[PDB]
Amino acid sequence: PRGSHMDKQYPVRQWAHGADLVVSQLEAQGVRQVFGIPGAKIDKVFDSLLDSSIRIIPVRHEANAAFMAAAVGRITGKAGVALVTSGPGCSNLITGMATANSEGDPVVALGGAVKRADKAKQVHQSMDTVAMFSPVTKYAIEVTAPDALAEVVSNAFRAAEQGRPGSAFVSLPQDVVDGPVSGKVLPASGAPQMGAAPDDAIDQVAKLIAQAKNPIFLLGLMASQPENSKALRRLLETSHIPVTSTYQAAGAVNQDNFSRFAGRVGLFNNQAGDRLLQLADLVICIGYSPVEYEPAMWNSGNATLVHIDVLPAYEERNYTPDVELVGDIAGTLNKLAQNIDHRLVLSPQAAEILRDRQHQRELQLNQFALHPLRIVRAMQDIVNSDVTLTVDMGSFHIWIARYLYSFRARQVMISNGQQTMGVALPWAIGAWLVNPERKVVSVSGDGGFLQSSMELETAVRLKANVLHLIWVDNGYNMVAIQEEKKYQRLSGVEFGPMDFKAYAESFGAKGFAVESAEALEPTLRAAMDVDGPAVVAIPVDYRDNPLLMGQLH
Amino acid sequence: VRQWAHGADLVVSQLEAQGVRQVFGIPGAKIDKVFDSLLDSSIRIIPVRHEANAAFMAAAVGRITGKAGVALVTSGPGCSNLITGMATANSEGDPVVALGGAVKRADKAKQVHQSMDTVAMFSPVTKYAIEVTAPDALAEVVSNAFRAAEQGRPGSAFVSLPQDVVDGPVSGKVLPASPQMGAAPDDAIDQVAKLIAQAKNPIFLLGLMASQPENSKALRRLLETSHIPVTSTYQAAGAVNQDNFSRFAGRVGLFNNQAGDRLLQLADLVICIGYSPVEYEPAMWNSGNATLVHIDVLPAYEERNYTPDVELVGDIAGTLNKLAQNIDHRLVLSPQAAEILRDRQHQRELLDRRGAQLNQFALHPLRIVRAMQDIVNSDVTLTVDMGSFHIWIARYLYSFRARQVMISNGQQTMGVALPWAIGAWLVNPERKVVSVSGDGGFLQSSMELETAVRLKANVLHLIWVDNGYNMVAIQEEKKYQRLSGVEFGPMDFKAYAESFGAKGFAVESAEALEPTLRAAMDVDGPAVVAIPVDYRDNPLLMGQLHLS
Amino acid sequence: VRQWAHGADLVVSQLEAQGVRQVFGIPGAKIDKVFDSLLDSSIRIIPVRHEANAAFMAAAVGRITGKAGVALVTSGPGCSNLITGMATANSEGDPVVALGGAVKRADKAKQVHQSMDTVAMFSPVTKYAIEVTAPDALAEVVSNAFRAAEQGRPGSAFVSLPQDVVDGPVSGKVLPASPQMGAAPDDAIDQVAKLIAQAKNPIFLLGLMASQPENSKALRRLLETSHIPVTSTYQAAGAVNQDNFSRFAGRVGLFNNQAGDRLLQLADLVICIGYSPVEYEPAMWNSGNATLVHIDVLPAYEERNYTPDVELVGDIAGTLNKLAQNIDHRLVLSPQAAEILRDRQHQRELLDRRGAQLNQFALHPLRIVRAMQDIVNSDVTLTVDMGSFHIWIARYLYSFRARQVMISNGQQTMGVALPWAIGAWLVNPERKVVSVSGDGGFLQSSMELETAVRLKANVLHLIWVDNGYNMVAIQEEKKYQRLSGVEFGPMDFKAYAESFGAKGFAVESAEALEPTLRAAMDVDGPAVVAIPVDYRDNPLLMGQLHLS
Ligand SMILES: Cc1ncc(C[n+]2c(/C(O)=C(\F)P(=O)(O)O)sc(CCOP(=O)(O)OP(=O)(O)O)c2C)c(N)n1
Ligand SMILES: Cc1ncc(C[n+]2c(/C(O)=C(\F)P(=O)(O)O)sc(CCOP(=O)(O)OP(=O)(O)O)c2C)c(N)n1
Ligand SMILES: Cc1ncc(C[n+]2c(/C(O)=C(\F)P(=O)(O)O)sc(CCOP(=O)(O)OP(=O)(O)O)c2C)c(N)n1
Ligand SMILES: [Mg+2]
Ligand SMILES: [Mg+2]
Ligand SMILES: [Mg+2]
Ligand SMILES: [Mg+2]
Ligand SMILES: [Mg+2]
Ligand SMILES: [Mg+2]
Ligand SMILES: [Mg+2]
Ligand SMILES: [Mg+2]
Repeated sequence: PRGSHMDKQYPVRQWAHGADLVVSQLEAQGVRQVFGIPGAKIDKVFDSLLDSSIRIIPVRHEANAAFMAAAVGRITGKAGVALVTSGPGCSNLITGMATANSEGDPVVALGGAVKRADKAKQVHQSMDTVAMFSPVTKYAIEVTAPDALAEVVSNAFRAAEQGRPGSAFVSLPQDVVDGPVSGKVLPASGAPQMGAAPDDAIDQVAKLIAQAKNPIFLLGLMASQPENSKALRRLLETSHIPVTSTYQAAGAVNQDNFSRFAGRVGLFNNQAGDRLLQLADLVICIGYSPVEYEPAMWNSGNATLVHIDVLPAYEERNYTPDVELVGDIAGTLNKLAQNIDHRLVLSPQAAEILRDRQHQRELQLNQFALHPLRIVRAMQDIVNSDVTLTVDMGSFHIWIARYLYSFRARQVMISNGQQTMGVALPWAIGAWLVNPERKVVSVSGDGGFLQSSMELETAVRLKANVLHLIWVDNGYNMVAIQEEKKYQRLSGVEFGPMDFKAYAESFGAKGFAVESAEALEPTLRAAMDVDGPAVVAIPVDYRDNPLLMGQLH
Repeated sequence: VRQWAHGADLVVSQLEAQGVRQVFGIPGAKIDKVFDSLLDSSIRIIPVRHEANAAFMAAAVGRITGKAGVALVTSGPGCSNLITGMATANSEGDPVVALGGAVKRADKAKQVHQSMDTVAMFSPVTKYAIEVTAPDALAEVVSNAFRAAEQGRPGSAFVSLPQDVVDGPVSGKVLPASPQMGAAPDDAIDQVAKLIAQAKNPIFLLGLMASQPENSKALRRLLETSHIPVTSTYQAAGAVNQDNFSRFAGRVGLFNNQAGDRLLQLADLVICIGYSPVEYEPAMWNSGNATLVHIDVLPAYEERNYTPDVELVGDIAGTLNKLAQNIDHRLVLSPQAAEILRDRQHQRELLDRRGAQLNQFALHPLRIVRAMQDIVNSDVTLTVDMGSFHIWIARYLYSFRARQVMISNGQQTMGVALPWAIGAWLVNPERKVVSVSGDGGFLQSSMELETAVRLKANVLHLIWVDNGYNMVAIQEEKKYQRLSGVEFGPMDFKAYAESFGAKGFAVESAEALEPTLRAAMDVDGPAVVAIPVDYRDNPLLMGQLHLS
Repeated sequence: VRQWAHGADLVVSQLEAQGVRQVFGIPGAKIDKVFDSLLDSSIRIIPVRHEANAAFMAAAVGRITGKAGVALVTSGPGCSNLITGMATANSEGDPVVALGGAVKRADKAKQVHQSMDTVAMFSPVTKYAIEVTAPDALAEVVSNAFRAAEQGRPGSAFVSLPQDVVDGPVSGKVLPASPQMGAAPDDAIDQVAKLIAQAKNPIFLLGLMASQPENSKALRRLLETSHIPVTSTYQAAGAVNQDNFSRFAGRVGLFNNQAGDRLLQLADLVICIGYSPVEYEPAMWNSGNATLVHIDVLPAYEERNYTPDVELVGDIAGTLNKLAQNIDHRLVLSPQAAEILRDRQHQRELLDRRGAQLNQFALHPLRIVRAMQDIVNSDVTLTVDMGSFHIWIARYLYSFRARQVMISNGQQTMGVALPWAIGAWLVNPERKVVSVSGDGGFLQSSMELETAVRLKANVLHLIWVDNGYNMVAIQEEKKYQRLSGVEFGPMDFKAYAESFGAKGFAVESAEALEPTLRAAMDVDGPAVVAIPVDYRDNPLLMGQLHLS
């Protein structure tokens, strides 16, 4: 019995400090570590964590605690935890929480607050944090009653992890966590046993599949979750309907495990996925929400639209599902699969599109600074199926995204709707903490790098096996391209150079700087063999970038 | 897709697609184009006398049909006058869509008069609140309001319509009405079926969604197959009654001596159907010693005292049907369970107070309750306002044999009865509707008597007249032994009702009660009856309530 | 500092310190302790029949006394029923303090029924909205509400009072009533005095604060010394009238042929007093070719069409007195200025329509306006609701010789007239108050007739009866040439009023209008007169309005 008052594993207790109950609750959630920075208003929670199995990981900027937490969330499926103090401690999380929420990464931030009695006073540091976090979280609440302490924390994890996952924020007044409380821990409740979409609705879609000549699956976030993996593969092998994924579902299906994969859609306007979508007469969306890929960019409207997710569709001018299958995805796809009478025979246009994609991929640039394509090829060599890849935001993101089919990484964190900079390095540290035995490669620009570079100290301190690569152009290039194209002049996109090798070494990490085109691969190969934090500076010639951005939406 | 001349045209066409039969409200310049467009549609315009009542009437339509009732008002005070109505609908789970006018998009930046931030005002009391700032999204936003209102656990939705958007041209199409989820997994149902078999004191706790029309047959199938006892929240008051099910333990929420609470505390297995903790605080009934099963259209809203061991989200009707098909045997009632229900029978026999015609003038509450039971049969809808009478009716709710009873009122809003009845009557005009309120609540919505007369609505409104706010006075009496701001003057309610062109009645004798009510029932149209009441016995009734 | 037994005691003591004479509202359990505590105070309890009207009555008290009127309601619907009232008070600059009950502090976290986020709901329509979460801050928060409401440009304030805070004990003291700023700098005043001397077409634009009682004498001193022409917003409608000042150019805001607008466009110097752009959109009058001077208690709320060349913030009364002392000479009117005012005189002579007794039945609007002017003298307060009659009265506002006129209504809220009058009467009971509304607006607040009868309030309410929402119908007629949702049924308003125990009247003849009104005036207590009106001539009047 979960709600029992006589459970030995989860006893009702007269807690000395609210903080103790909080930490006990976190343990029940299966939290392995917490990221953040302490302060007086929250120090008791940090203190209570000393008496628990949960590991404390001090970061150097709170924003990065949110980033690290998201990486943990995306991989484990259990919410990563950020822990900060009140005022600037909380407000420094807001971008991170927005980044986590938009990508569907489960994150729970516990933020300190002034005492309840000091909230009404015009005192400093009494931010309405709940109001500030609400627009960028699924869940935002302040614990005003000590009795609700365990309840609110449990609800935060539930909001973050269940449904379409997202970030959750909890404000903890100082007097509440320091003062005594009566209550018990709430055991963690898994995903609710939800039903498949209605049978009459499933057979209705099955009929459309048979009568369709260019069907295609559009995969969204929820399609990439583990509990849907087996059901998804079963449906694809039974139907052989082609597939294309959003970047939030980039890892849901690979070309190696499915022949009729049409790549990822979201950035480029000339992907096999897009052509098939425009060509489509029937599009079945799985685990997809319009935010992942604007329907205005791919939905011609000429195709019948089917919606399959754990939530109902949020209808809009370019997204009005003709059929709506709401319920457990795995159960829906399983039922749907049992009603596939025959495998799809591809249309000549459909088959040609997939043929063009493979052939193009099956394809010597000693120019200095390094050509982007040279750097991408070098990255592919060192990043294998035992290596996790994290990608920051910038022009390099587009280059890597363009050749994402040829990367053979275990997992790739690249999806970034908010287009937040500085995410790569913290993502890698978070990813490494989940799988320390494996290596993680992070890549950013010089701009994004310096926004989160302070966590290099955290990496050295953790002995994190992370290799960070920097595409150095000494400017904000992805912005400059747009300015050049629109105004034929630049504004505020140029800055000075740095000795990134010596910079990395001042942290106690291994530094590298590619001073020649021929030294690219040897340097990366060497930096990989380092058992610990390493940074590589890679000068890049972005002169060809305007050609690449023309392939975008 | 069509090139619409006015946004208002697209709005009305969308409403038509939603199956809207009528709209309630009051026009203004900022929204008059929508009113104008309704002239060219099958949709009926029903002018009210106060916007708050448009929301109330809309809720009544929503609760019955399951399709959102529609309120239509102008900007500024037109919108702000809806807020109490919208909050009442939302808390009761009544689907309502309010379309509210707004100043032109260009005048929102100027900060001119009548430019309320209505969306901010409506957000705390609605599922959905939005302003249409892009004409292209006009049809999308309206459809989304109906979906938000009608789907999941239903609620109220608000849409702000700038004048220039509804007046100006727009390109777009109507969105066909669409939600329908499948029953729970077989592996989940067999898991619950196993718990029922191994359980010795099972009990169903019925919440809002268990009372929906689409779940009635499936619910009856499960009760007849399992014979597990039942207790309901007041939001599910009409899901099961004492007369149609033998092991009914009454409704829980108000009284401290209900069979349902005793059975819940006794339970070793509690299956909640369509229930959310907000309907009845788990701190009052959940001992935690029982296995807790959750069946609803949404995942459970977990609380410190509500952590379900099993969680079934999906179609309720399909889930309950399947569950019934896997019940191996009917429940054999435990001695303690049977004793509790036996005690309830004796309790029901004691509350009836066999014989003892109460001769008191002013009329004794129980006398009025008995008189109401006589006139309200299975072909009559009953709507109940808020006050002391609410407690009396709620207590003898087991003995009412009404078609439908609208009484659930978490916000405890007064003045809801009459507008509810007008809304309820409009759904089934051929039938009679009885509304009952106090003198306080009556005058807060009495302006709709003219609307009832205009509609020839077959509504009989009863007034418990004490010339005061009694339900407050009693609480003051027990706490302070003195009254403050609970007394006001008398009125000639007969002439008052007749000034509207409705039939007026006044009970001037205890023996004249039933003849008057019967006479008022035989009126084919609006009729009002004033009933003087002696609330001196109320402290005896309030003692049966939860200290709270 | 004292150890209070109940927070409610401290609240009432604070109210006493604020000089509150009465409170309007309706009690409930969550707030009944404050009602109870008012029994032990000099403060009078005035139960209303709908909370919205408590806010309206409170505003009337505020506008007159300058001290905030007080509304007192319970939680949930008690609070949400105030929102329209509070928005109306705030937009008109009426000081109002609403004390609203709330659930216990412990039940706010549980998310239980009746736990509205009232502060979020009231914020968009108040100067000040706060919930008392710390009992120590109880007296501080109440005082701050009054200060927010009364100081600066006045407005409405809301305070949420959790049940346990007002019921539980508290330690604290009362805060004495405190704001008073000094006149503008001498160097600033001499600067303006210089501009007036060098100007050839100066004009005063009077806004809200110019109409406050404390500024009356100082304003009159400045006008008699300068003889600069004057035009007022409707919020300053009663600051100066045509009868008491020769160079009055009427009120600007509604009509497209006012002397004020012409003089403003002609102006080479515009001195705004107590004015904010919200009162009258600068896009309608500010050509920009004139030097602009700003005199108010706050810095100017600058806008694209309102960037004052000179800015005087401070005590208005002291500023205007000093300014007058530095006017070297009276204005010699320009030929264009004199022509405009001459045109206004001919206009006033044309609107009067010399002779021509209008014999029409139903009664012609101008006939009713003439009849109202006869009965409303300088000892009578006039309150005006919203509708077509509002336009008629507003147009002939120059010919009204009333003590005070409450007509300004930016939100254009209906049903304000009667509650305003009850509130106004309570400040000066020995005097008569006349309220006028339409049949639509009447029934939205008609429930307070019982309250008027209970108070023996000497109020005469007039109803322009057309059995419809006429002001909307006209706009529909011009735009669509057809009507929608603007028609409803008739009523016997005489018997309706009499059912309250008030005096009822019905004008059944054009010749019987004045005798009836005179008879109703002679009634010492509540009286209602129904006046059938022929609005067929209205399109002629609406043509005099700004296209808008
Ligand atoms: C926190 C922040 N600030 C600015 C930006 C702008 N930005 C990018 C972006 O998202 C856009 F420009 P858009 O509005 O078009 O979506 S990408 C980017 C990276 C440039 O610096 P870098 O890291 O050195 O990368 P490269 O020089 O190799 O291109 C910036 C600054 C943002 N995303 N986030
Ligand atoms: C809009 C509004 N205002 C006030 C009330 C307070 N009230 C009742 C109520 O809900 C409580 F007292 P609480 O939440 O604290 O339990 S019930 C009621 C009705 C009294 O007037 P009446 O209609 O004549 O009923 P009786 O005299 O026959 O008892 C009031 C005013 C509220 N609920 N809503
Ligand atoms: C709470 C409420 N509801 C509706 C209205 C609309 N209305 C008027 C109004 O303000 C406009 F039309 P707008 O802002 O667009 O100019 S005036 C009015 C009164 C009509 O009914 P009545 O009282 O009988 O007056 P007459 O028939 O004599 O003209 C209405 C309903 C509103 N202001 N407030
Ligand atoms: Mg949010
Ligand atoms: Mg760069
Ligand atoms: Mg229903
Ligand atoms: Mg909301
Ligand atoms: Mg009563
Ligand atoms: Mg004043
Ligand atoms: Mg505000
Ligand atoms: Mg009218």
